[PDB]
Amino acid sequence: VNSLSSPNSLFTGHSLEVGPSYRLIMQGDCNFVLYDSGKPVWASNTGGLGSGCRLTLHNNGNLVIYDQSNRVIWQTKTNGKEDHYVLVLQQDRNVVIYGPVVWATGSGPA
Amino acid sequence: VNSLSSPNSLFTGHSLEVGPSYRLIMQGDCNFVLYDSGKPVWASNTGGLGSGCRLTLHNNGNLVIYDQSNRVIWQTKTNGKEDHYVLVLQQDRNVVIYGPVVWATGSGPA
Ligand SMILES: OC[C@H]1O[C@H](O[C@@H]2[C@H](O)[C@@H](O)O[C@H](CO)[C@H]2O)[C@@H](O)[C@@H](O)[C@@H]1O
Ligand SMILES: OC[C@H]1O[C@H](O[C@@H]2[C@H](O)[C@@H](O)O[C@H](CO)[C@H]2O)[C@@H](O)[C@@H](O)[C@@H]1O
Repeated sequence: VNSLSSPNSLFTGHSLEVGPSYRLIMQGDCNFVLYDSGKPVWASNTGGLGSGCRLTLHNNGNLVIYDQSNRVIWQTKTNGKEDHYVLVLQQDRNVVIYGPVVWATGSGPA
Repeated sequence: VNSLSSPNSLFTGHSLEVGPSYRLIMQGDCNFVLYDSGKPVWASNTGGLGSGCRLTLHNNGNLVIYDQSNRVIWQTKTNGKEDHYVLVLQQDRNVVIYGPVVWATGSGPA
């Protein structure tokens, strides 16, 4: 999967991936990093600032990293209209937050 | 991959997938269908209306299916602000168009 929809989280050790070289991972050392064939090309630069951290995209568009103590250690500060948003690791290697909802099939949640 | 970012297209026979059971495919018979473990649960209902068809998400948020003759055979008619949008097959099985851009790492296009 290469997307994370609000208000869900990407937990410790989990990643968004776009084969065969792109991996955006919420690391166990709290750093949120994008690797291109093993080389880090973007990151929140929060390594060592915690453990058991998670990445959460909120229903207002704000992206945040919480540590084990459930505290904020990094955020995009993009507080907009209450709706639904999505974070996407794209095939062009860009990582983007899109929203609000424009249209939906309604085939889910199911 | 389970997303399509504007202004790109999903060409004939190609799909967005969220393992292990969700498959959203632009079929060779021009129908755009979402299958859950082989069972169709949503579709544009455009089968038989063309061949060599493609699904395109525009930079204004409109989602369209063009036939081989490059004509419109189905669309969401969601014409909004000029920016960038994304179509996503979610793990909760919903298919959603999100936009405009809220934030981006700028790690792409690369
Ligand atoms: O509409 C797109 C939206 O659908 C699902 O969210 C639900 C809808 O917003 C609506 O049915 O209200 C529900 C809460 O009562 C809400 O969960 C999800 O698939 C969501 O991700 C999607 O953006
Ligand atoms: O900003 C998010 C956006 O980035 C990339 O699109 C580019 C930007 O809009 C900006 O750099 O202008 C470019 C055209 O001059 C445009 O391509 C893509 O990654 C896009 O999908 C993403 O939404």
